[PDB]
Amino acid sequence: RRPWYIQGAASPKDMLILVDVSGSVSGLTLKLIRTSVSEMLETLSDDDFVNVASFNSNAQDVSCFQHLVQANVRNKKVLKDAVNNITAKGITDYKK
Amino acid sequence: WKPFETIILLTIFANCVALAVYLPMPEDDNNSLNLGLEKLEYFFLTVF
Repeated sequence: RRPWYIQGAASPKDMLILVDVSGSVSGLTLKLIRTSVSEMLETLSDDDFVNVASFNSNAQDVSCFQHLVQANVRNKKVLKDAVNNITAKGITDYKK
Repeated sequence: WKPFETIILLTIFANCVALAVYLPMPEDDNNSLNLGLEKLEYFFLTVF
């Protein structure tokens, strides 16, 4: 997980985390998805780009970003603080 | 006076099995099978 390893082990990426926040993921699995996204963002250098969308019968971004951002300290911090606010309700639709 | 005590009973036993395969999901989620049972409930109500 160190910066030097993660940068020497793969070329830069354009990640798009896609959370399923439908009703079925409520309870324990949502508490785990929050920590999982927050530990996944922690493996992104400054040359990688990231955006965290969510979907429950309707897909939308999870923060005030609407596109791919540069995954530096502040952007990662905003995405982390915006993931921890999601709640689970609705029907699952993978196509949207 | 026909075998009517074996059809509505057969339908009640087919309808008490359409309640066991229903799968309840947390806070307003649903899969296909439940959406099909919601239809079949109309058939059962109308037959009764």
